Amino acid sequence: MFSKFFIERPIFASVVAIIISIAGIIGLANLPVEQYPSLTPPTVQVSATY
Amino acid sequence: FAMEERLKKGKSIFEAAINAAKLRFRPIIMTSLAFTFGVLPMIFATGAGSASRHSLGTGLIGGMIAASTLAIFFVPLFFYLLENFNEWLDK
Amino acid sequence: QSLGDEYSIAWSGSAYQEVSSKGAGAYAFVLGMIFVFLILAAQYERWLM
Amino acid sequence: ALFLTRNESKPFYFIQKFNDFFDWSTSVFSSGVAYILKRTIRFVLVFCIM
Amino acid sequence: FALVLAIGIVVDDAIIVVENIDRILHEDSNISVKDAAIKAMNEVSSPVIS
Repeated sequence: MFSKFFIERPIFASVVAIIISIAGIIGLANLPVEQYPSLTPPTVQVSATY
Repeated sequence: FAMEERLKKGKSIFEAAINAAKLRFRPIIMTSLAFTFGVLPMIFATGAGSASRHSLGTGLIGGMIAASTLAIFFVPLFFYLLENFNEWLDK
Repeated sequence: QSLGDEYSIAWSGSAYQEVSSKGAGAYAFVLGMIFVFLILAAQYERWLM
Repeated sequence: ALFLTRNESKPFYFIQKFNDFFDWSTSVFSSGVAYILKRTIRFVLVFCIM
Repeated sequence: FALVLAIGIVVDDAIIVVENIDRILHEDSNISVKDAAIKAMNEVSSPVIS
């Protein structure tokens, strides 16, 4: 019946669609880009000069 | 679909399986061809990181092709075998 | 105009924040307006109400 | 429901050709599934070899 | 890569849905598109969620 309700309401399904699309736009605009997930161990370097 | 066919009508195992398979042929071939051509650029991809894309697309296309070739034919047979075994249990 | 080449300007506080503002606030506000429009359209089952 | 026309008609020749190819494929697939169902031991053994 | 492969998954469900609606309309006479959609959806609901 839940599917049926949306069929009775084209505008409601359309609005859900546009909301999802806009949320996707925001998510992609905010999300950073990586070549690959950085599983490399974090490193901390200590440097001294003599 | 075969289980629904067996529920809706008193089709024996052979007819249920084969009619379900013929009903399903069209959608499955649509999906298979659709993302066949979807991954076709991937296996034929050129440029930056070409080798990675080739490696992924090769396996994608091969697995899908064998699925569409063998599994569609085979699944009705396995449904038939399972229903026959169920009949054996009833006896 | 007044300064020579050696002098280089810099900003601080409110002026710095205004200069470096990315302007995403206006886009967020207009998208909130769009969300309001869509929510109203959904309940009213119309694209003009 | 918003963007479908009931009883689509007047198809183009090329899509009809593909649809006829599709129907021939369906008939061949039905015959294939028929011989797959009739004989089970051989193709089960093929699957194990697989 | 997962998304440019998921394009295959997303089209699949809509394809089966619309194909079943098309079958309901073409096979059965005097069926409005909305009722055909609801019929196909109640028939195919359990499959897709599965």
